[PDB]
Amino acid sequence: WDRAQIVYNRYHGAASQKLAIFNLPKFEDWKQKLEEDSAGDGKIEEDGLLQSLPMKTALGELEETAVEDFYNFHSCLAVLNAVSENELSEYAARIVAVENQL
Amino acid sequence: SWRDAGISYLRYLSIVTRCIHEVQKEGPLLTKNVRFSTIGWKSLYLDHGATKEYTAIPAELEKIPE
Amino acid sequence: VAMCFSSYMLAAARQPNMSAKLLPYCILGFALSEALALFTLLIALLELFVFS
Amino acid sequence: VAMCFSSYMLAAARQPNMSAKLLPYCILGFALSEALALFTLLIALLELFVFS
Amino acid sequence: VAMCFSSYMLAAARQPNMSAKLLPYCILGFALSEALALFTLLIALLELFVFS
Amino acid sequence: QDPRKFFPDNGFRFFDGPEDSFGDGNIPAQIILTLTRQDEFILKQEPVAAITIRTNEGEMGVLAGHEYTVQQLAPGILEVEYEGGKKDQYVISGGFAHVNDTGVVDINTVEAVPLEEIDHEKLAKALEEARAKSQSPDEAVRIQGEIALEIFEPLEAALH
Repeated sequence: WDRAQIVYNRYHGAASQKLAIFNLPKFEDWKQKLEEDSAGDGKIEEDGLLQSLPMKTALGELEETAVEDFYNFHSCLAVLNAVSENELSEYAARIVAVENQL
Repeated sequence: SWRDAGISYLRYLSIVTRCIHEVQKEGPLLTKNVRFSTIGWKSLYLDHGATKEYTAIPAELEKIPE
Repeated sequence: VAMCFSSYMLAAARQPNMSAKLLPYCILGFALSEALALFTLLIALLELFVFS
Repeated sequence: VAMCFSSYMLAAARQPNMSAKLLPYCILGFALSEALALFTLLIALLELFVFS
Repeated sequence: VAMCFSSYMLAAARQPNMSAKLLPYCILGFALSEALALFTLLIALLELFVFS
Repeated sequence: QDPRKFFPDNGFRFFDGPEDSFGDGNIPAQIILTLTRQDEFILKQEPVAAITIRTNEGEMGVLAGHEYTVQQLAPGILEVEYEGGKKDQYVISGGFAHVNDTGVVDINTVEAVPLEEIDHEKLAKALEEARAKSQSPDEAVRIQGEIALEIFEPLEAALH
């Protein structure tokens, strides 16, 4: 796959469980984006986004197998946060969709 | 080593985590952490009408996906 | 001399797309490091075919 | 001499945005590393065309 | 000589903010290395224009 | 047909990560350390004087304004020293440690438990189990012995 859009429910509060997504690039695409952005000057291309030029240099210092593990690890944490948010949203929306049944 | 054996770095971390959860003392913390290592999940795919276990990637960590 | 190209190799292997902007600072160290050799080589050749 | 440009390559790969700030401290280290060779070369060229 | 600047580059890459505070140390090391070179050169010039 | 009733938020946005500045000023006196296990944190941006980590390359030390660097954590223990001279030690299972030039250390791990919650008694039995697995010639069991030994040996040496 080239882009993995994880979809889940975000527990904003007990009365609001909206959607939320993680747009994960591919590793072979992400490494190339890493080098491309690490070369040029670091200008944020979208409001509310954090600058990351020093990171994409330092990761370039890191070895190959370790960067493979970097991507797999951070993506695993993304997945896990999605599952956790949906568990809390499951148990928060059930009480609402059950008290209305009552 | 375990690298070229075929297992992932993430299965490796989970093996380490299982061991840590073993040796630690009995208490509320262990009550929390045995949950974060126990395997109870599964996988399924839908046949023409029936359910079937997608056993190409096992949950247990000693095995290797193929 | 080989130190300069070794630097270019490990620099490009550190940053591939930078490989274009590093080569200008690679030839400059190549010639002027070679240039000293020329002068060092010049004397020995200038030492013989003109001096008695 | 080539050590200086070698360092500039590895450093530029480390942080290309810093590449502009570093080359003043490169050329400075370059010429005055080259300069000693001149001071060493000049002798041997000053050694001959004036001395008997 | 370049071994001084070769550090200051990499250091300046690994921490741009400290590039200004490591500058005096770099200048000092360069100057002292160059002073040793200069004394040798002084012997070379002093060896001739006073001695018979 | 309705044109795209839904517009799901980017879940990354809800977080507030650092803004890595190259630095036009001085360094703080104490690193802002944040340490995280699987999903829940144990420490949220707490002031800390220094921290020592274990890696595959070896063991490293981190102070304020440490050079921006990232690398694998090897499965072992961790030492944290707060400004009051005290100390706090945490067993970990791998992870990645990111040190900002501003003095903000973000650590992500799969597990984090203090040394106080482990006993040498229960640790001792698992050692020879791992050794028997390591000596038992089998690719599925040999590695398990090796890995459990990798995490137990720093604990056996640290408690002692």
